[PDB]
Amino acid sequence: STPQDNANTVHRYLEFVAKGQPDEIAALYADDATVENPVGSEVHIGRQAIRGFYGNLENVQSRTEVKTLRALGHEVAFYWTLSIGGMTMDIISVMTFNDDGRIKSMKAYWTPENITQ
Amino acid sequence: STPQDNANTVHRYLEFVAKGQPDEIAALYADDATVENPVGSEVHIGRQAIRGFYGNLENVQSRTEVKTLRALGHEVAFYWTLSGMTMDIISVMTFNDDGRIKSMKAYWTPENITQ
Ligand SMILES: O=[N+]([O-])c1ccc(O)cc1[N+](=O)[O-]
Ligand SMILES: O=[N+]([O-])c1ccc(O)cc1[N+](=O)[O-]
Repeated sequence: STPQDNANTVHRYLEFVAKGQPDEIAALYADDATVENPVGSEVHIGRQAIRGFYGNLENVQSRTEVKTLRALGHEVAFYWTLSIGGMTMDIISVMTFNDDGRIKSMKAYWTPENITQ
Repeated sequence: STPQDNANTVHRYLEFVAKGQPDEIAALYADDATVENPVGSEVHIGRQAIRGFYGNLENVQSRTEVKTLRALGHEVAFYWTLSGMTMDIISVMTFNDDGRIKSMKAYWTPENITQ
């Protein structure tokens, strides 16, 4: 996939997050993808584990905003906000992508000190 | 190493960059570290190659400023500016058990350069 494709995929990830659609999120990930959210916690491996992880977003209506996004090589680094309610999280994320454009890995860098309001 | 010590290493690195100290930069990296700057370009592998990469900073004076830094596990993600021009960069470093930098990746393009 191209960097443009991967940027597009990030935008659809953020769409499905904002809509509370874990099935649509999980479908963006590769069968053997990894999710580390937050970085430092035990990695979730494979689509089944990833779908379970995202299950709590079911039927949650949130908003997202991309502050900056850099799609380079097979990777996308993006700095973005997630607003639920409420509370606004300030997140640095990195995703990497397989040859078929599905997400191979995601890492999210934030703590409660990046949550406001 | 602890996240607090890795955060410290990032601060040391950014000052060695600001001051133009490539040998001191190289010393912060592990002997088999990797540098990918920018992401998408050929990786620089091993401290000797990394020292050569940074060689253009020798005695070059710049300014660096951290916007936000998150030290988590054995990683640090940081959003920062390098300054004429100013570059806003997203960087990720990972660290070995002994606190040396195992890997660095820098995410920026000329679109992130403003007057
Ligand atoms: O912690 N979080 O809420 C979070 C952080 C980064 C993400 O890519 C997604 C989520 N989420 O599950 O909504
Ligand atoms: O733009 N650059 O060359 C750059 C980007 C990220 C860095 O951590 C350091 C440098 N530098 O040594 O100047």
